Amino acid sequence: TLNGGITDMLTELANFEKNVSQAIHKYNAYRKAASVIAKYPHKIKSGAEAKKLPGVGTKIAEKIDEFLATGKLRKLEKIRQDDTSSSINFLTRVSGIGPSAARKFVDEGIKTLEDLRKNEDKLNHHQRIGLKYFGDFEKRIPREEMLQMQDIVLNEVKKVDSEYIATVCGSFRRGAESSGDMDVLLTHPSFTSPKLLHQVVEQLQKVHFITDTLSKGETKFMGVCQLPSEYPHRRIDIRLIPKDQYYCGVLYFTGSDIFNKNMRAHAFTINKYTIRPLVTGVAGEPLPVDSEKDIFDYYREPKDRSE
DNA sequence: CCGACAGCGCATCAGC
DNA sequence: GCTGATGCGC
DNA sequence: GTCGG
Ligand SMILES: O=c1ccn([C@H]2C[C@H](O)[C@@H](COP(=O)(O)NP(=O)(O)OP(=O)(O)O)O2)c(=O)[nH]1
Ligand SMILES: [Cl-]
Ligand SMILES: [Cl-]
Ligand SMILES: [Mg+2]
Ligand code: NA
Ligand code: NA
Repeated sequence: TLNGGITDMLTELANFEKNVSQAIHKYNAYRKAASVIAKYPHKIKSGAEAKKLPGVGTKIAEKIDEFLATGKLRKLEKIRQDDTSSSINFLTRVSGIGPSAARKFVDEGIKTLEDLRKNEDKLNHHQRIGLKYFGDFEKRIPREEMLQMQDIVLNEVKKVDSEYIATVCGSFRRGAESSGDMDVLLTHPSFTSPKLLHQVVEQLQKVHFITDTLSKGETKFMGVCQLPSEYPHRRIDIRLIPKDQYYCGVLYFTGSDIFNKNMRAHAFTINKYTIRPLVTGVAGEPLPVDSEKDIFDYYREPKDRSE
């Protein structure tokens, strides 16, 4: 909020690079710069000042100078009024429509949500669902609803087989007051490093909790769910992970992104699967893990895992 | 100067 | 029909 | 776009 003008500018630049220019690394550069500035506890008076922050270089410092002196960015104002670029950028807000699809659509005169509605045959299954729940997917989920959603998931999972273990991770596990989606990690003692995932998904569809499917395989389900009453439709992912790699998965999918990076950087090598020792760099076999604390013993409650 | 910049499952396409 | 590449979300 | 070897 203290430098919201600058961070919004950088975020807008970020999106354009990712969505229109298809330059993912420049997207991430702008985001990294936006993040380090948003955490900066002073009102920025110059680009030179911001330049001192890691992730802010010459080009962004120059842009900040323009923004501070004029209250805007010339090229950013031009991009906003550009029909092609703004349409491409907007279409990517539809889940399933990335930079490639967005560009192709705009190339053939398809630029709006209404245009998408008139051209259903040109959309794949995922994109049709993204279109259908466009507004709902951009809503956040209050913790109270997440709790009700957790109630349903844990209940139905245990009814299928009481030996399943299910954990809602992500921001919810970190105790966030709101969440963007629901991330569920699933395991079963019969699965280590059968159709375990299918049976869970089917039961959730049976009680009319899961309403649509974006993608589904033996280890990962991505779909849509809805609380009964009208509640917005929500995004839910369910991952089946081997029992012996469960808690590494729980750690990884709990977050936050900043905490995860800082944890393995201050670590051994830690990925989503295992933790293995490193010698000349030759990684050994995975270490035995039966809890989150074991990783730390090689502690931070989820409540404080922002960094 | 110049390469890194995370890594994975699934859906779908390109090539054969 | 197949294998591998690409797009996509996250 | 920025960083760092
Ligand atoms: O690009 C990504 C994003 C997330 N992840 C993992 C790490 C993260 O902790 C986990 C949860 O992703 P969310 O984007 O769902 N993080 P959070 O769930 O904590 O934010 P929200 O409440 O917005 O989902 O998925 C990746 O591996 N790659
Ligand atoms: Cl790039
Ligand atoms: Cl591994
Ligand atoms: Mg989440
Ligand atoms: Na800097
Ligand atoms: Na999209």
